[PDB]
Amino acid sequence: AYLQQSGAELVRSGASVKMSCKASGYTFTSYNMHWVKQTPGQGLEWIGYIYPGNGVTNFNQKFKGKATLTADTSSSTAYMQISSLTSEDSAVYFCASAAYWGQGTLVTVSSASTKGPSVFPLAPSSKSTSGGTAALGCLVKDYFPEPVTVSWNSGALTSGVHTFPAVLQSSGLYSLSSVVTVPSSSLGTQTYICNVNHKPSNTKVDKKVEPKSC
Amino acid sequence: DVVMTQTPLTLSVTIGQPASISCKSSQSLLYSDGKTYLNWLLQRPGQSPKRLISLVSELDSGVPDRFTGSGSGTDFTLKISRVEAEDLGVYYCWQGTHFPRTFGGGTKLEIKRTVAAPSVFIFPPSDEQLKSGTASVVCLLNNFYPREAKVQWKVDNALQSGNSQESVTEQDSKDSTYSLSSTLTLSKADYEKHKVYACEVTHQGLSSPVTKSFNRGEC
Amino acid sequence: PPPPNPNDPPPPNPN
Repeated sequence: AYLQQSGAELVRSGASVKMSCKASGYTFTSYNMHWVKQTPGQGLEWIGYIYPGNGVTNFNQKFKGKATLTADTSSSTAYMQISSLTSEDSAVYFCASAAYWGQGTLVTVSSASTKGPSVFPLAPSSKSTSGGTAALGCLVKDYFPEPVTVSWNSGALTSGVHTFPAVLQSSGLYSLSSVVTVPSSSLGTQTYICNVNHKPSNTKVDKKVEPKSC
Repeated sequence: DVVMTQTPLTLSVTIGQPASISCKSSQSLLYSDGKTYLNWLLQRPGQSPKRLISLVSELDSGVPDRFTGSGSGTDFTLKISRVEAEDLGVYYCWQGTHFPRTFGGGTKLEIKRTVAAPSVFIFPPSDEQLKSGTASVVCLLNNFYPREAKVQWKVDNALQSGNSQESVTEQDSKDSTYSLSSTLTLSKADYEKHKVYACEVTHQGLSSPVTKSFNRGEC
Repeated sequence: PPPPNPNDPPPPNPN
């Protein structure tokens, strides 16, 4: 009951991009595999589909000349390639089939080189306590392009986490914070490590967040 | 192309309230095999879409029975009998009968709830970042409603302008609140010229404005 | 579990 898409990509204008969608928990060859472009303002635009049962494809006439759709039945994996990329091709791309949607693949068409983030702790202290709880987090600064993923204690910690939408800095680099509230009593015994992955620069960083003495 | 028109563009509802979404196609969606391929999706904030209904009225596995789909021909409706907190996000219809496949424009469902004051926290910059020549100071406002909030930075009691950036989360799917971060960014030299760094927060849930501050030496 | 309904009809075999 699940569609898993490949990671985000930075691609140059005029080049191509290829992304994958691996299917499980349903008969892959029994349903049209759709590809959908999501515009920045919540719009959904159909690109086309492939029926993995016989390979037949049907396309939106707007994407006919640049989208190539394929399917591997042995691995239950669908693929989309988009050639001659322009600025308007920067979007999140979804696969959809049967009752399922993928998590989306973020494509950024830019000539700028990639930059992995710097990670700094947001140390809990008496200045980040409220009603017996304490706030803490990690500042993720100066990266390009989007996105970074943040997890906490390798995904074991999710409750109370707010990973904020990134902001755009005037340098053109991105920045975000991820924070969590926890018991203030637990700061001496519990360990809080934020895990920051940035696929286009192949950057993985773990930063243990220690309390401050104030 | 077959156009899908959704209305309303936005639904603002309280917990327990009925909700209704209209989807009209510019041509019939009845296919030659006798079925009508009309689907309904919900994309919760910061999530991938999820199919709720297909073939006009048939609910997917796991979808609560407070959702119902109806209609025929060109006019279709999705109804929520009693809205729950987790029903927020954007609803889309889309048709599988004609080429190209086409989607509605989306209906944002948002939750109205009681006012809730923010919890306020402040973070001094780390020594690691100060070693690199930059000082970011973060003010966190946690789990408040409504969304509107006034955050002002004061440095030695002088009001700041032009050196901070705010970011707001999506509405929470359980308690329907928002959180906000305000980040004051200065160079190492500018940071070391002042002592009291303060973020001052105004919000309908606070009987008077709330200040959170630290001294550059203490932390 | 029952197989989910399709979003749209699959295309016929080409030949």
